[PDB]
Amino acid sequence: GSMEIRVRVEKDPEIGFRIAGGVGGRGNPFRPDDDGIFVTRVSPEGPASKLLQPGDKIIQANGYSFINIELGQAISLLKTFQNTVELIIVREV
Amino acid sequence: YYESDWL
Repeated sequence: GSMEIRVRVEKDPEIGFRIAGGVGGRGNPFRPDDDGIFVTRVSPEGPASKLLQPGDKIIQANGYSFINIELGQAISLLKTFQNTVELIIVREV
Repeated sequence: YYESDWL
């Protein structure tokens, strides 16, 4: 019973999170059967602090799918966006 | 598991 939520983060100057998972990754601490990308840490006073939470699964960023991608590709993409990052996340209600 | 650095 999850839902897809759209969250806008304004880099200031970063997003303010750490992520894990991906194809060929070593899993994640939330859903071990899922090779997707998960938020593992959010800076407490950072740009994502009232918007994202550990456990969120990132499935899209500025229109780019995060399904079936490797962690390195997700990291490079998120770092390359300069300002607005519009995420679709899957979150437990 | 492997965590990215901060971004």
